[PDB]
Amino acid sequence: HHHMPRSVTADASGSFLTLTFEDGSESRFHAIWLRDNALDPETRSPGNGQRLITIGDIPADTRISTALVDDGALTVTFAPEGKTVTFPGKWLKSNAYDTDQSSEVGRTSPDVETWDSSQPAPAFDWNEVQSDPKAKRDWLDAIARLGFAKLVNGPVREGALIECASMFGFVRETNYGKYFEVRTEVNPTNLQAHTDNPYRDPVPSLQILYCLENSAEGGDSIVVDGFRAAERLRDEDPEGFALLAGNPARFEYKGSDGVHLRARRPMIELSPDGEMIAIRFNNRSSAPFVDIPFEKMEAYYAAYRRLGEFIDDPEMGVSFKLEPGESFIVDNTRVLHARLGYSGSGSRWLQGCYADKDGLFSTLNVLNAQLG
Amino acid sequence: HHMPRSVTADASGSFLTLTFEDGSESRFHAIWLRDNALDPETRSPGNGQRLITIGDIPADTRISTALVDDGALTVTFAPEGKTVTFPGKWLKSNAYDTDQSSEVGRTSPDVETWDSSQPAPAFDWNEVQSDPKAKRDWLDAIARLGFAKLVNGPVREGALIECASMFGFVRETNYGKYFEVRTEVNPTNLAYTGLGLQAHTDNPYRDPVPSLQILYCLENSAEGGDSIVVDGFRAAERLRDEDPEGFALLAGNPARFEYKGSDGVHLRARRPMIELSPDGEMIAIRFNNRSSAPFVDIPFEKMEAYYAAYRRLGEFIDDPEMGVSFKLEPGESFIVDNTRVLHARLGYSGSGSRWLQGCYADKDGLFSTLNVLNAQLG
Ligand SMILES: C[N+](C)(C)CCP(=O)(O)O
Ligand SMILES: O=C(O)CCC(=O)C(=O)O
Ligand SMILES: [Fe+2]
Ligand SMILES: [Fe+2]
Repeated sequence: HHHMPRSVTADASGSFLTLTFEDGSESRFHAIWLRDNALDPETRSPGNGQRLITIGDIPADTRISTALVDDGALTVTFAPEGKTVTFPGKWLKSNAYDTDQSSEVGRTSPDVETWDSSQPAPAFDWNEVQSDPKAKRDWLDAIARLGFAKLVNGPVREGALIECASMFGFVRETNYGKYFEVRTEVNPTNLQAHTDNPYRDPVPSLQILYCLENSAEGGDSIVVDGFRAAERLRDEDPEGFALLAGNPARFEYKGSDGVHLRARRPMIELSPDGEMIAIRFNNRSSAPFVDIPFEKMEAYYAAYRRLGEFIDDPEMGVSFKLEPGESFIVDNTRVLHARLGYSGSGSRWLQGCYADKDGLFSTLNVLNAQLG
Repeated sequence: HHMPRSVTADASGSFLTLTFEDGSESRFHAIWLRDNALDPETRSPGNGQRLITIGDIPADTRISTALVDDGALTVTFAPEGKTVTFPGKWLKSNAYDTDQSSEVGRTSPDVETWDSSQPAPAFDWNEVQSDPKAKRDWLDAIARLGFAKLVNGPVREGALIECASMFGFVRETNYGKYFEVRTEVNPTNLAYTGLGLQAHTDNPYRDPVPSLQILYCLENSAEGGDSIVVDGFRAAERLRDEDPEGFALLAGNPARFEYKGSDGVHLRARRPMIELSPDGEMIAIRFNNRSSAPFVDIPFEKMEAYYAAYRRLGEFIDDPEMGVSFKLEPGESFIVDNTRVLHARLGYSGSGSRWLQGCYADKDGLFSTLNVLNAQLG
């Protein structure tokens, strides 16, 4: 009834129509938008959903000739083509644009929930996510909503992290390989939270860390929600937030290992309509900020410092241990990671790799369709 | 020019003003200079990585003294009592008090736009893999121009992967490590048909978008099947200059993209057709008629004007004077910066067969390979 069309009027111009639903709500649709979004077999390929026409193919003077609501659907005929198409009621309501578009600068998407140290680490079973699609769905949904999740009871096997990535997507291969070794000896001698690779564009969007061996005390993994840090800055200091979102920083890795990577991106990235979409924060690979005008540099640095203070706040960190066979994924466009200090001697062997979020969301979409 | 003549410090100690030998002035803040110190306690000698956090620098950091000497600036910071030296060349190269352009929709200084008046740049398969100069020049052409042909290559399946391996790494996707561009029954995508394709960037429904694409010819014996490339930055520039409001609509509102071409895949993205940096520099173009999804993020009162701007951009992209056209022969390929340069093909039919192979790679690898080659060759 929210989605059941009742009636329609076409404007005298034919430039738009106004659809009334059974609950009394109205939604206006332009002729050009309706024509471009026609769902019939000659606009959208039945076999693959690809649109068969370009914007150039649609006559510039396209108008609604006539329209009618009947049996839960809208019939519309366009001029000058003479093309008649029908739209289900549910589709029109779901794809409506005649609505109040939220414009709040720095807002998070409704699909994510921000967190601090009160958030327990989401934890899922390695075997369950492979054999139970509901478990797999919930695992990937946790990564989508919260930006991280643990996988426990996995195999103590080299390269197992690559198998984890392959459950939903594909590894971003780099000059270090499809995965890399993180070996640590801790002894008396003795042998900040960040996002990885802000000097890569596009940034690798997921990171996996997988434990094979751990005999050292302490050194718990920590995750910090970049969106929560940014939210706190926005609420306290909107001008400071605007500075970090409104000017690009520079990142560079120029090692002796034959990799020289640079990127020009802001530390807080917004969509053009103000939604917070990414965080880049890494002290080790920050490079000279050449793009910020002189008049803003002092205040930019003050805001940068303040963001760092929120990131350094121990009340923001979620900490956990990785036993052999355990791993975690972070959304590397949002959630920062680090570890706590070691409190005892021993050895550690982790493996690390990157994967991409587009594959994760596709797999999640496919699972939601299969389960719903 | 990069030789410092003299320096003054502000009363607060918050910045200094450096005057060079050509009369030019550049101001540098105390905090920015301290944060960019090049000494072994701020930057690693081994890899150049920064050894401090922003929190480690005292909040009241200020210039206690500054002097010019031997073509360099020596500065002491309070309260650390830390003295560092910056070469004049470094200060000039990394200056931010430069009156940076705020022209909305300007391109990066490192790119050069083009239309049909420039013939396609071409490089040789054997030369780029055997001569480091040729490799550098090839990769640098892709970096600057967003497009290059690689000719005289082998007529061998999977040769495009060897091409990718010359500079970087394959972005493997749902479509495969590489994909077969040929007519398929029950096609999952109109790329796999005999139909002509409007100029487009691949996978605007994928976030992150693949940043490079390789297209490699094995057979092209049918009538038609010509390749065309269009510089999306040139198209965007033309819209910017002709119609500022239209340009602003396409840069300032997200579009939607969606691919659901078979069971087992559902890719969606929410990104503008013209992506700008927050300071107005052009970053990326996303344009693909086949996978543009319903635009739900544009206010009702702006939708008609948005569509008019979209139409106009399409007219620039379809303009034959913007397209660089060629027909690939067996063993020839090209690479596009898939964030910038659009590609197209004319439909094909009749006697003959067409078989291209395609894959994605990433620019970060290309830039690293190029950067390393530039260090080694000069
Ligand atoms: C891999 N592919 C079928 C060539 C993609 C074409 P797009 O859907 O990106 O236009
Ligand atoms: O067939 C061609 O020349 C190009 C097809 C294409 O656009 C693609 O494979 O992405
Ligand atoms: Fe890391
Ligand atoms: Fe394509």
